[PDB]
Order: sequence, then structure tokens, then C-alpha cells
Amino acid sequence: MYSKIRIVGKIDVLTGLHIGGGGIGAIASPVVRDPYSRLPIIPGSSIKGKMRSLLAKHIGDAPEILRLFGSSQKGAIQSSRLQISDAFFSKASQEEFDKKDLAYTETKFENTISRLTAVANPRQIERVTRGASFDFHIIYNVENINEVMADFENIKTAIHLLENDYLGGGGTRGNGRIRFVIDSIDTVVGDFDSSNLSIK
Amino acid sequence: LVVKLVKLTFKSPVHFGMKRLSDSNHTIAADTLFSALIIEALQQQLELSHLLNNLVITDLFPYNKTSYFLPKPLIRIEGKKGDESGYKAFKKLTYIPVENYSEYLRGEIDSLEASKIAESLNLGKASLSTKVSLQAVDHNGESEPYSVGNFTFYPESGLYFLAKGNADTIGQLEILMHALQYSGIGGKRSAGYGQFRCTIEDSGKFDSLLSQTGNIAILLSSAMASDEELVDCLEDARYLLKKRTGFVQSKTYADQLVKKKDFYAFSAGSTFYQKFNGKIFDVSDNGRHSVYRYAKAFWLEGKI
Amino acid sequence: NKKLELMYGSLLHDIGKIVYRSNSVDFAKGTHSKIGSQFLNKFKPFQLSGIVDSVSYHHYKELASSSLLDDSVAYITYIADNIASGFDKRAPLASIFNVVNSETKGLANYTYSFYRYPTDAKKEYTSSQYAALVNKMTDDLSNKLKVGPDSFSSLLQWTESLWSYIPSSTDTNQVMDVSLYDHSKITCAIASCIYDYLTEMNCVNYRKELFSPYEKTKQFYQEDVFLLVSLDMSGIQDFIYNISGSKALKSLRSRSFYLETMLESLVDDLLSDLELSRANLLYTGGGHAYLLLPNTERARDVLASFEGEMKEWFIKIFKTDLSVAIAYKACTGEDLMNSNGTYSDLWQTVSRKLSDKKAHKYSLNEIKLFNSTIHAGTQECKECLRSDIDISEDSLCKICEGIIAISSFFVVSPEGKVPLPRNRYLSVENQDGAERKIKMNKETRIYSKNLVTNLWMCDYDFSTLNPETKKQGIASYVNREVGIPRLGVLRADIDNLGTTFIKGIPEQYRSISRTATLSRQLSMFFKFELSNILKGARISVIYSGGDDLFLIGAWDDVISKALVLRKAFTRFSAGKLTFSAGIGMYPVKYPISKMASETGVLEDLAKRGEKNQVALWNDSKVFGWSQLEEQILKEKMIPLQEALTNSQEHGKSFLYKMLELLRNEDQINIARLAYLLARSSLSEELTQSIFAWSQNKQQKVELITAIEYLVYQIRE
Repeated sequence: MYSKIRIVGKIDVLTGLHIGGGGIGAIASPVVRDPYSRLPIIPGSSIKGKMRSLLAKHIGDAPEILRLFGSSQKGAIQSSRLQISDAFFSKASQEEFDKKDLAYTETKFENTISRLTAVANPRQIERVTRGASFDFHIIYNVENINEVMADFENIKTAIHLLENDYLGGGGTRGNGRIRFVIDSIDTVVGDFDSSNLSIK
Repeated sequence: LVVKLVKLTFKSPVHFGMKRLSDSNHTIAADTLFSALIIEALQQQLELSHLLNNLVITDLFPYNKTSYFLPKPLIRIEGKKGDESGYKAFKKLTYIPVENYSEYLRGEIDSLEASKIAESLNLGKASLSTKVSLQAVDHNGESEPYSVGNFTFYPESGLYFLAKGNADTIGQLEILMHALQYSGIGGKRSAGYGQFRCTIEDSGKFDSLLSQTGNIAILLSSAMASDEELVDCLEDARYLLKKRTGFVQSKTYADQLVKKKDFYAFSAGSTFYQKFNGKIFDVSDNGRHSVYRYAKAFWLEGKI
Repeated sequence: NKKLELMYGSLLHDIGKIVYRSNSVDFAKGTHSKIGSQFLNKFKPFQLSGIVDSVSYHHYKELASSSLLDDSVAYITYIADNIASGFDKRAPLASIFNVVNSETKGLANYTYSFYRYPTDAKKEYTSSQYAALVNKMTDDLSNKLKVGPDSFSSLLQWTESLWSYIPSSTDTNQVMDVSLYDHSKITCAIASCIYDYLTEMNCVNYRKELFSPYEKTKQFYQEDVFLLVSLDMSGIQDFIYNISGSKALKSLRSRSFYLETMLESLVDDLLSDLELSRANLLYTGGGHAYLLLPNTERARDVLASFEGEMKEWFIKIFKTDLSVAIAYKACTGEDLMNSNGTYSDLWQTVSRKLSDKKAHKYSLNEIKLFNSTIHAGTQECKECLRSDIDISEDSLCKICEGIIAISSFFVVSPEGKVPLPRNRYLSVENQDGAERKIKMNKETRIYSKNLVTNLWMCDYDFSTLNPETKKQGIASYVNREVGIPRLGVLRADIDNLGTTFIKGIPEQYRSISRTATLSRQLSMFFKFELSNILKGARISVIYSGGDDLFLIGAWDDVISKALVLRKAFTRFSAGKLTFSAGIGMYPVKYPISKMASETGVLEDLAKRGEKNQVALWNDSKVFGWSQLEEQILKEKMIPLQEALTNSQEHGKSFLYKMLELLRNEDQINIARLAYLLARSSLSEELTQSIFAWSQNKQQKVELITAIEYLVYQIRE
């Protein structure tokens, strides 16, 4: 019947990750945090948007993109197959940062030298420290047992681009670089065999 | 019938909405969960006869460390002959622990104790996460900000609901809830909000509470009665009409998603001297299928 | 027109008191009743027999030798004055709050000096001031004032304008809480009620009914002659604040004013059906109105018909979005006099009946009609999304677009913008345009903001003051040259207001006139004085009335005016009353519903424990008003502002380091804070002060709040 490929992994920041929040205290360019534990998170919205954008650039809306990430157009109502949960600050990295007396986030100081007066304009952005690891949880809905292999090839392409690309923040300036580590890929619901399936 | 408590512990922030995307709610009525169950049973290629004919669930109520909360019954509380702001404190109060429910039904609760009960609830915190739409920026446009309201349950808190039905219906509920653990409940379940884990077990305490028989009845689920029962139940009743509205969520309903017919239901916790059984009201108009809205009644007897 | 004569005489029965106090304009050296009779006899339109009879004879000795025909209005005026009431020429008006909460906070000596605040120091009302008031009253009665029903409403407004600060009882030994206007208005209301009751009873002789043996007087006091009636509108705040879209930030105040005017129209219709003036309207605030009515069968039938009509109308137009519930209790004259100590019991009983009606608000057929809908809307309004009604172009509902169209008198006419009950429409009109509408359309009620029925409501809006800001209501407030572009939302609430009405007034001081005085004082403060408090600030007030406040504007202006509002409320209440406030700071384009709900959560937090608290921004910053005004702002924030504005960078990098170090509780973080302060090169005394504040808990939080306020104050 219906199948739900459950993928669990760790996202290791290679450089500082800055997923800002428009809305703890006064912080210059704060990052998004969990409301309760006040631990930085990666919203599933950011991961889904980046993966969809990279798949759009690679493939090119395209039928595969709408099949994977869902669409709501007239005559084009397709449920999203990729339900990407928030990436929570991992417990192991939490203990590793409790040791060494290392804060979970850092303040990066930047400038903007004007082309007109050559006056540096100071700025600050919060970034999750490069040693952090976020537990990520993705669900793939097997709506079509024939399209699932092509969908996972597209997912692998998206993850490859994203590893070579950045996550939320100013990535062209070095922030947000990550690396996925797929701890397991399991089919919690249904019977679709995903043992051969593998991202990366 | 068999009664099972289902305890939902939410691993991610949860977006439960009333009217807007920015609105965040800590609970869902029984209609939202029944819609989720029907969607799941259709996805799993399972029959809808059991759910539509015998399943009787309630709303989802808060729970925390060593306390299960129930809706505040709509009874005439005498209050304090000195102050009227005690009634304000009672109206601010929303949920009563199961242990204090009989006491509250028998009065015996001060306004200060009512505020203490209200603050004793340890169910998470709501926030407003602001996201953007960057799809317009590629074809010469601007980024469109938009807010999503979410709710983060405290580590040992969560939601729960009772479910009453046959053995086969209870088994189908177990399977559907197992699938729904990963399907998610909420309003942004395709963007990370609403991932949860359920635990289904038979509870002796709540079964004993339901076994208790009293003079009055209390609704545990958002319900409504047909005309034959509505002519009798409304006599000497204290209720609250909730306006249940929403958009249809299904691929096969129409070429574009359209709203359901507005419905009105009795809120959970209303008090009726005469008991009624609800019906699965159809709230679709000229649709390919028939949208189901849950309005069956889960009754808790009480002494006032 | 005998009822009109009775009302005119009853409202003016104590007019001679002012002249008799003046002692400077042809003093008659007689009873105040006779002087008032002469004063009314001066004017031919007011020379009507009923008015002069009512004024001249409203006491026992005067009535005994009255030598007037039976079935006269003088007996009714006398008994009404006795019910309402139950000699230095210069006696100051006494603040009502002096009596209020005397069992706990004692009795105060606050007295008004001839909007005004009690100055707390004894002062004597100069007889020359009384003579000037008499002269102005004479001039106004000469030409401007006339006789008639609409003339009676205008006379009531004039009486409120003049006698609001004149004491009812000239005696110094007797407490001067109730002013002359309040006592006269209550006397007129009670006189109208008893006149209706006797007309229903077809009493042939009034003195035989109540005066002749003087046992019948106490018998009449024992009888259930009156009704205490309460109308409450449910759904006001949900209607006002649950709106989404860019037009909500301009439709907020329009929705609030629409609701207030709708309530005023409802109560005016109710009074018109019962053939009574607005004197019978004891109080009207945030969707709540209390009135005193006769206990005639006609009155109960009118109440039932009005309830049914209003329920049907609100179901037809709003369909559970707004409802009105009206409940009444039969009232004994002694209950108004509180001889048995049953006044607060009567009020609590009527409130319980009102709540019980609110529980079972809808009937069988109404529920059946709610559930049975033909077709889905397939299109909904951008704000308050309603599919049922026909949504026009640009996705605005009929009510929604009219409220947009509304956003200086208010005209309730057959043609207008927004629907109003009894098949009418509300439209904002220019004075000459309003008069033109009155001429063109008969039976057109017109309300004047602060044939016009004067309505008190706080309309302060800084955006409408300047033409550039008129375009954008609140986005005008958010734009700043320096300081973070945020919005301050204030949700304030008087605490134990019901307790103040019930338990605040001692049982020996409870009466109908006392309650009317207290309610009028609260309304006058929250409708007229509020605007004068908010003058000069980028604040727009959405709601008022004490039980609920809403002042949206710049965050710093909002907090400053919240402090000023607390100071002013302390002055006006003279103690005995503390209000709890929640203040929130939100970015522009933040949802209105979210702003209202989160600031309401903050207000609820501030209501906990001691109610004299302000919950500022995040929920962890719940302080006292003295703590915030002095310690957080004056003691800490000002020296930091001086020391950092001395610097070229205005801090903004030092402050964030300070906050980061203060977030931690590590001792090594305390040492790092010491080093950071040492390197910052502040003044040494200020450095030690900051270090000590960080060391001491409950001062570290104040330092953090001052730092955050400073950071928000300078944000490029």
C-alpha cells in the first residue's frame, strides 16, 4: 500500500550557518531558535526551499519538482512527497559544546566598504558554530511505486548540489556550508524496500 | 465498547490553526483529527465504514507530568458572594485536571484556586516563525514574507484523546495512528510542523471516570445533534457554538481547492441535561466526493 | 405631555440649590425649592405648571402644605428625590473614590476645585463662582434651551455640562460624593419609572397612594417598582482585532467606533420604545450598558420584543460574530436605597442572569438555520474571511468595505455606509451634511464625538493629525530616523473593577446614585481625559473604558505614555484603584490578531499576584510601575544613554557583548564582564554601579531591560 520512507541523518555545518528570523533578547541579526529550549534549529522550510530551488536549476514548473515538493495549481493539485522536519540541535553536539565551554552560536563581524566614500560599515550576524550537528528527519511518501527510483535520484542530486551549495544565510560569502550524513534510510510505513535506496 | 487513551508527544513545533496561517493553537477539535484519520485511511487503501459508523473520539486535550486535563465544564458556578472578578478568573481558566474535575463540578474551588489550576497547565509555548517566498525573485519579482504560527510542547507535556469503538475499529485506529505518526497533524505538515509519536493504551483511570454516572452530561468532542435530538437536548443547556470552517484538502475534489460549507458545533465541555448522539455531517457542495465533518458526541457524566 | 412635564420638573428639582448657594443674585432667603420655583417662573416656556410644582414641592413639609391638586407631579418628584438621596454655602465636591475601598485603604480627603482632578486639599467654592454659574444658566435657559423631548435631551446634555462638578448635598457633614448632575439624573430616571408604574396602576390620587398616611410611603418603597436591566454585547474584541490584511491597520479604529456606535444606537432604540430619556441609562462602556426601567408590564413586553428583534438582526447580519444579551431583575425601592443592604445583591443577581442568558444564546430554529447552508462562498473577504455574504470585487465584504469607507458627526439614517439595527445605516457626515441628512430624512439620530446626542469615546489618533500620516495609519508611526522600526501595543485593565463596584463601596455607602457617580467618573476619565493624556505622542487608541484598553503606536512612545497613564490614573483614582498593563513590541506587518493576543497574554501575566504590574515585551520582564519608571529607566537607562551617546559609535556593539555576558551565570562570565567594563572606558563610578547591578539578582534583570531598551532606542 502506501509507504513512508523515513530518512534520519545529521547535518554537520562546515562553516557558520545563519538562518535568520524576521520577528532571548536584543541580538544583531539573530538566527532562528527553538521556542522552548532556545537551541538553534534548521527549519524544514529552509531545507525544502533550498532543495526545490536546486532541483529547479538542475532540471530546468517541472513535473518532477511538483511531484516531489507538492503543488497547488489548478489541475495541478499534488501532495508533497518530501515532508522535511526541522533540524534540531543534536544531543551529541550539545554535550561536545558543553565541554570546552563553547557557545552554540557565534557573532561574525563584517563590513561594507562603500564604493563612494570608502567608509567601512560595520555589521554583525549570528552564526551557528562550525562544530554543530543538527538531527534532520525527512519523510518520502511513496505515492507512485514506479516513480520512486527517479524521485530518489532527483533527491540525491538535490542533496549533492546542497552539499556543494549553501544553506540559509549569505552563502556566497562563505556561510551556511553543510554536509549530510545519512545515518539510516528505513520504510516505517508500508513495505517498499528502500535498502538499495541511498542518498549521497 | 472499548476505550483507549492515545497520548501524542510532538517531536517538532506544531501549527494548529483556527482561521489564519499566523494563528497557532495548542489543541485540535475532534473534526480535525477525524479528517486526518479519513485521509490516512484513504491513503492506506482502508475502508471508511468503521470510522464513519462506530468511531467516537474526543478533542485533543493537554497533558503533562502526572496530570491529564479535561475541558472546563459550562456549569453555573456560584463564585464568591464578595467579588465578581472571581467569575473573570473562572472564565480565564480553560482546563481542569482529571483529579480536580469532580471537585470543580461540585464547586469547592475558589477563584484563587481556579487561577492556580489555570497556571498549573504546563503545555508548551506558541510562537510565530516568519518565512519567505522566493519564487517570485527569479522572474523579476520580490521576496514575499509570511508568518506561520507554531506551538512547541514542553518535554513531558503533549496532547491526548480518548477513543471509543469496537475491537476492529480500535485496531484500525491503531494502524491509522501509526501511519499518522509520520503523516503528521497540523497545517504545515509538509514543511516540518506537526511530526509526532503516538502511544495507544487502555487507561484504567479514565475508564473509571467515564464509568462514573451523574445527573448531567458533558460533551468531550465538538458535536452537534440532528433536529429530532436538537428539539430535546437544548432544554436547560449551557453550550458554546463554534464556527467550524475550512478549505477542502484533497486532490480529487476539484480542479482547485474550495471552501467547505460553514458548520456550527457545540464546543467540548458543554453541559446538557439530555444526552444526544451526533452525526457525521457532510459539509461538501457539488464535489466529486463528500467531505466529512465529525460531530459525534463523547459524553462524560457528572454530578453538579 | 404630563410625563414630559414630570421629567422636566424632576431633572430641575434642585436647580434652586445653585442660586441659593450663590447668595449674590436676588437671594430669596427661603427654601431652595421655592427659589427654584421662582427661577423656573422667570422663564415662560419653563413656567409650565408641572415643572414649577415639581421644583417647589419635593419635601415633606413643603408637600404637606402644598395645597396642590391630587395626581400631581410634585408628589412623584418628592418620592423620587427621597429614593435617590437615600449646610455651608461653600462645600467642595468630594471624590467618589474617597468612600471606595475605605475598609482597607481608608477614607481620603480628596476634593474637586471649582476635566479636573481632586486636588486633595480643602477648598471652598466661592459664592461668586456660583453666581457666575447662575448667570450662565440663566442666559442658556433664556434662548438656547427649550421645552420638548429633543429639547429634554439637549437639556440633559446641558445639565451634564454644567452641574457635573456641583455637589448634590450642600451640607458639609453629609458626604459630598454625589454631584448635583448625578443626583438630578437619577431623580429624573426614578421619577419617570414611578410615573410609568402608577400610570399602569391607574392611580387616581398620588398623595393617597404614597403620602397621605406616610405608611404608604414605606409600603411603596417596599414594592418592586423598578427593573435593573443589563445589555451585553459578546464578540466585540474578536470582531475588532481578528482581521488580516494591509487594510486592517487602518480598519481597527473604524471597527471599534462602529461597535460603540452600534451599542449606542441599540440603547437609544430601547429607550425610545420605552418612552424614556437617556437619564435612565445608568452606564455604558465596553459593550456593556446598565439601565433603570419601570416595572410595568409594558416595559417587560418591550424588553422581550427588543431582545427578540436584536437577536434576529444580529443573526441576520453577523451570524454569531456579534451577539447582544439583555437581562433584567425586579428591583425594590429599598434596594436602590440599600436600607436592607441588597443593592450589590441585586447587581450580582442581574449579572448572573445575564451570564446565564449568554450560555444559552441561541434557540432551536436559529441553530437549524446556522447548520443548513445552501452553497459554499467560493470567495471570501481578505479580512474577517466570510464566505456566506456576497463578496464584492477586490475581495471585500459589504460590512468590510463599509468600515473601509468610514475610515465629523455620526449619522444613523436610512441611507449610509455600515448597517445598524432596526434597518438603519451609520455614516460619518460633516456638520452641515449631517444637518442636511436630518432635514431630508425624518427620525434620524445624530451623535457628536466628544438634536445631537453627545457620545464620549477616546478618538486620539496621531496619524489623522498630519496630512502625510493620514494616508498610512500606523506605518506612519513605524518609520523613524533613529530607533528600531517597531510597534508598541498596550493592553491595560483596571483590576477588581467588579470588586470595586461591589466591595469597594462600603455597605453603608451603597446606593444607586453612588454607583452612577462612580461609573460616570470612570467613563469620563477613560473617554475624555485619556486623549489629553496621550497628546503629543504617536499613539492611536483603538478601545477604551478601563475594562479594556488598546493603544497602538511606537514602542517607546507607548511605554512612556503607559507610565504617564499610570501616574494620571493614580492621581484621578487617588489610590483605591490599580491597573495592570501588558506592553508588546512587534515589527510592522505583524498580524493584528497575533499582536492583540500576545499582548493580552502579557496583560494576563501582569494580572498575576499583585495586580499593580506591567509585563514589558518578553514574558520574563514583569515589573512594578515604580520599578520600571525609576529603576529600569531613570536609574539605569539614562546614565547608560549619556555614557554611550558620548561615544561616537553609540555603542551597539558593546551593548550586545554586555547582553551576551549577562545571559550567562558563570562566575568566569562575571570576570569577563568586569574586564569588558574595564576596557569600555566608562566612568569608574558607573562601571562599579553596572558591576554591582549585575552581581545582584533583580537588578541584573533591570540592567538587562535598560540595555535592551537602549539598543532598541538606537538602531540604524
